[PDB]
Formats: sequence, C-alpha cells, structure tokens
Amino acid sequence: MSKLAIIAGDGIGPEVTAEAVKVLDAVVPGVQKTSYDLGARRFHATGEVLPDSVVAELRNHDAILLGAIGDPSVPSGVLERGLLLRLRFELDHHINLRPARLYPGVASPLSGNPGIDFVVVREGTEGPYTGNGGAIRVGTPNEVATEVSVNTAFGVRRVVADAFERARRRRKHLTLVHKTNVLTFAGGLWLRTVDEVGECYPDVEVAYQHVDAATIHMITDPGRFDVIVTDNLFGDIITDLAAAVCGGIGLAASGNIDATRANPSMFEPVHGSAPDIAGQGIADPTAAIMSVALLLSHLGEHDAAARVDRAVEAHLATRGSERLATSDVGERIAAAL
Amino acid sequence: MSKLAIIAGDGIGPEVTAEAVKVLDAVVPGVQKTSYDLGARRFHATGEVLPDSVVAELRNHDAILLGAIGDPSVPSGVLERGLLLRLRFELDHHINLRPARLYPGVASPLSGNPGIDFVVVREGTEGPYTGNGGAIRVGTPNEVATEVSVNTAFGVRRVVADAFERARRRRKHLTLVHKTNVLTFAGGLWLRTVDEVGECYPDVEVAYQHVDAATIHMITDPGRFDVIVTDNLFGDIITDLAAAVCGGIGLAASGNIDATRANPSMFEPVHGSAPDIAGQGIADPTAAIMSVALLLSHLGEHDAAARVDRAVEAHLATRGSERLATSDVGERIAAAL
Ligand SMILES: [Cl-]
Ligand SMILES: [Cl-]
Ligand SMILES: [Cl-]
Ligand SMILES: [Cl-]
Repeated sequence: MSKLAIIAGDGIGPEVTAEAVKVLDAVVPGVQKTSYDLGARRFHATGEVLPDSVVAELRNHDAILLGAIGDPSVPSGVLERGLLLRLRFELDHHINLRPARLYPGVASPLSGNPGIDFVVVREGTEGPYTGNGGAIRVGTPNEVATEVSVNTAFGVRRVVADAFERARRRRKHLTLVHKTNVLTFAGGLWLRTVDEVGECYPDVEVAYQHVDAATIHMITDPGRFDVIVTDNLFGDIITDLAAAVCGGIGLAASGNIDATRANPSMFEPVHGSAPDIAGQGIADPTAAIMSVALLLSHLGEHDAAARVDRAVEAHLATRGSERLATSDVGERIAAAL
Repeated sequence: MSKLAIIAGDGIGPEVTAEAVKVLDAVVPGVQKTSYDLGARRFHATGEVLPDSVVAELRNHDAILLGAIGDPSVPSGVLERGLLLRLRFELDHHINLRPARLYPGVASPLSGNPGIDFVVVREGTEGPYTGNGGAIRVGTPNEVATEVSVNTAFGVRRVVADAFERARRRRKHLTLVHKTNVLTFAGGLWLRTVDEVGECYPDVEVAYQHVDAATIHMITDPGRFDVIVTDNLFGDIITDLAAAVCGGIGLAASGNIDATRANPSMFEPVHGSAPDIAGQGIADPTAAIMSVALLLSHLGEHDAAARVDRAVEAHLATRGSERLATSDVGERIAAAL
C-alpha cells in the first residue's frame, strides 16, 4: 500500500467509504489517504466531470478506492460516460473483476441455498461499450442507427491471461461466455484466444457457454462456475446476474484493474449512490469494505485481505435481520479483525 | 380455412410434431397439411438447405409449424444460418414472441414458486445477430474484429407497435429493455420510438429498464413484468432466462411472426432436436403442442387455442412425476380439449 486515493463520491458514497477506510486503517496503519472531489458535487461546483489534471493526480497513488457516483440533479448518462467509463479508459482498467460468493447469512433468490463461489473477469476497455457508431435521418421513419463493437487480440489476450491465472489459483476451471454462433468475428477472436492462452494452462479445464445458456446455468446450476471470462457487454449483464444470485448488488464488490500496474487500479462497491438515504446512516458498508479486501489483495497485502474477508464473513453470519446503522456495521466488522 | 406447412425436421422433431399435428386437427377440422422434408434429411438426401422454390412454396400456406432442425451429422451452422435464419429473414419474421408463464405443477428454480406470467416481444430481423462485421490480421497479436448492429425506425416501430397491442390486451404494462446510456444510437432510437408509439396507448403504463437490471428483476421480482419489448440481442438473452425461471426451455413455445400477414408466420417449441433421444418416444411433446396454441391464436382461432391451452395446463398440473412416452403425453392432452 502506502498511498490511496479516495473518491468518496455522491449520496451514500461518503458514509460507506468512511467505514471502508476505517477497516483499511485497522489492517494497514499509516497509509496516506488523499481525497478527490468527483461526481455531482464537482460537476456543480466547477462544471468538471473528469479533468485530465485530476487523472494525472490519480496516477501518483498506489490504488483508488471509490464510493458511488450519481445524483438525480445530474443528467442520465453524463457522469457514467464522462467520469466512470472515462476513468476506465484513461487508467486502462481492462480487467473488471466481479466476485460472486454466496455467504452464510445472505439470502439467495434461488431455491435451496446452493453453494455459489465464482469470479467473473469482464473485459473493460473495448467491445460495444465505447460509443462507436452513429445515426442518420434521426427522428424520421428513415432513421438508421448503428452500434459498432471493436475487439482486439491486444485487449482480449490481456483479460484471458488474467482469467487463466485466477483459474489456476482457484479451482482450475475456466468458462468462456460469448455468442460465437452469431458474433462470428468477435466470437472467433475470443474462442481462439482462450485456446491459445490455454496451451500454457494444461491444468485448467476450459469450457464454453453461449451467454443465454450461461444465464440459465447461473439460475439452475451456479455451482458449476469457478472462473468466468467474457467481454464488456455480456460481462455487464452476467456480473449483475451473479450479484443477484449471491444476494444482491448491495453485497457485491468490484475491481477495475490494469494488470500491468502501469496505472492504479480502482476498487468500489457495485451498488450506486442511493441518494434517498444519503447521510442517514442506513446504508450498509459491507460491500465497500469487501472492495477494500479486493484492493488489498491486488496490492499483495494478502494476509490483511484474508483478515477483512473473514471479518465480513463473521458479520454476515450473525447479523440476522437486526436493524444495523452504517457505523454499527463498520464496528462489527472492525471488532472481528 | 387453413393451409398448414409442416416441417418436422430432425432428431425428435418428427415425434413431438406428430403429437402436435394430432392435437391440431382434433380442435380445428379442415387443416390442409403439407409435409416438408427440410433439415438434415433433405441436406443429406440432396444437398439442399432452403431453395428459393421452397420458400415460395411455403408462402402459399397460412402458417408453418416446426419441430426442430439440426444434427451433428451436419456441419456447424449450415442449417441454423442457411435454413433457420434465412427463413426468418425471408418470411419477415420481425416479431419473436416468447411467453413466460410458471404453470401449476411446474417447479421454478427460483425461491417460493412466485407469480410469473409475462410476454417477451423480441425484434427479429435486424441487430448484430445478422452477420455484419469482419476481421483484419487474424491469428496475430494485431487481430482486430468488428461486429456491427444495424437498427432502423422501420424495424423498431413495427416491433414496438406489436408490443403495445399485446400490453393493452393484457395488464397494460410494457417494459422496454435496452442499454441506452451506452448504446446511445440504438438506445435513443428505441426510447423515442416507444415514447412516440405509446401516444396511442395511454392505457399502457410504460417502464424502461437497462438489460442488466431486467435480468436481476427477472430473478428477484419477475412479477413486475407483463409485456417486455427489446431488441434481437438482448431478447435472445432475456428469452432464455424467462424460460429457465418458468421451469425450462423444454416447456417454452415461440412465435416467429410477420405481423403484416403478407408471409406465413412460424411456430415451434423452443427446444432443439436432441439427437440422443431421437426415436425412443421419450421426448416430451408439450411445448410443441403449446406452439400449436400460438399458431392458432395468431390465425384468429381463439377458441381452439383457448381450449388447447387448458388441455396443456391440465397435463402439467396433473402429471405428477411418472415417466411418460411421447405418444402417451400426446394422448393425455386430448382429454381436456
Ligand atoms: Cl457508482
Ligand atoms: Cl480472483
Ligand atoms: Cl458496471
Ligand atoms: Cl400476447
């Protein structure tokens, strides 16, 4: 560790990030924390979404911890395209890491408390989610709109390697999810890349599923997954579905990772800013604290990451249906370190 | 009255289609049936997949009933592209109808057998599941592969207008599912079309969800859905998920509809040809027979469909668990007709 940039952000972001920082501070004292004003607040106060100068500041830190971004006062798509996706592009966050574990003390919407323990590695910087396309004759019966997905061996190989590495360190099973029968170009790039990278991992079993069939299995047989690798668009959907089967996006954490370490990687809870309860001390910081565990693991603070994991798991196992304030949750987790 | 084209097809196609035909003319008298050897048989027999002479022949019937196509026997893609997709595009099947109901006697993989009854209207003839794209420098670190989704006012309004009608005639709720914040061109088109079409349907409440959200809600709160309208790519994913939560693709029916009636529409059970049980009279013919009810309800023949429905429901609500042969299940469905 050493230097952490903190982007507490909007609505519930501050109050959950404060509890995350507390847990970090307990397992790794004397980290330099630097706080950046980004999102709705910054957007109103200055007109700025993501200045290049702020991006450069961000580079001076070992990692970034983010809370949540967004407010109904700021238009729909703007911070999301201009701050969230832009940071992902500018910091080369090509690996979106989305763990999906079902924990004692958490209800699944699936029948019969199945064992669920997998990880999704989503490609973060290419494919359909870059804004490539256009329209003509807008607002007429003659309108035509095109969306273009660009995929590269550069991009794909990166993310696939990382997923194989994760698979080797876990249960040695990798599932590629795509739609190769219909996206024959992107799909074939993905298939061949997994096969070629797979040559270096004769220990990892590799399977393939179409995204519609994988969606079905996540509901009927989620125990079959160890590591899933996929693209930006399909990953967007299946990481949220994973979260849902593991008891909701409110209990999910995310890494946005440049595996070359050339740039600092960013960690956050998956949930959003929930402005209707902002400042009230209701928001659960468990997700934010679980993102701290990801961050620590990424920085090689593995013993300290295990400690946070164990302390989250302990909290979830005894919380029950008790009404717990944001700071009561943070205290319970802290006391279990 | 009616001319039906029948393409039993491959593997278990013949067997479940035999039942559906049996059900059919036992509720509508003068159905003039024509058999079509299309699929693996025809291919192996002749080399033919779907000659133009044959499409022109199909156009002279009032509907098409299909069982299944595909065999490992036939090289990947030959029939799916050259028969199945080609028929969809040639016959202008712009509406893909995928009803989603959890019936009595059917166990859902979701918690607490919840209320689920909705319909998915999926755009059928545009988007990226068209084959539009390419690659350069294949098989090198410099490989780049593109997929292109073409979306039109023409294609979109038709599908959307058909959805609003389905909504009116049901619980007057329509959900548009897309990803408008990042597929900004396609997204904008779909949004604006739903708004504009919806001004002849003030009876219909209109809701928007991003596809990632919809997938979460399909598993945590599927009861909030009546009609879903979406594009080809997102519909392909959400249709399979709806089936799963309503007890499986094995119990799902699909309409492929030219809502201008210039071409005959096609109806089929969702499941494939299952080469592994071809000819053992094991295959369950229920969905094939559910596909007849959509074929009927589309041809204006409400009461024969209104019936046939009930005979299927009876079948499912009373089957218990005993292994039934194809022809048995077929015979059972008669009774309540
Ligand atoms: Cl956020
Ligand atoms: Cl991992
Ligand atoms: Cl996201
Ligand atoms: Cl309907």
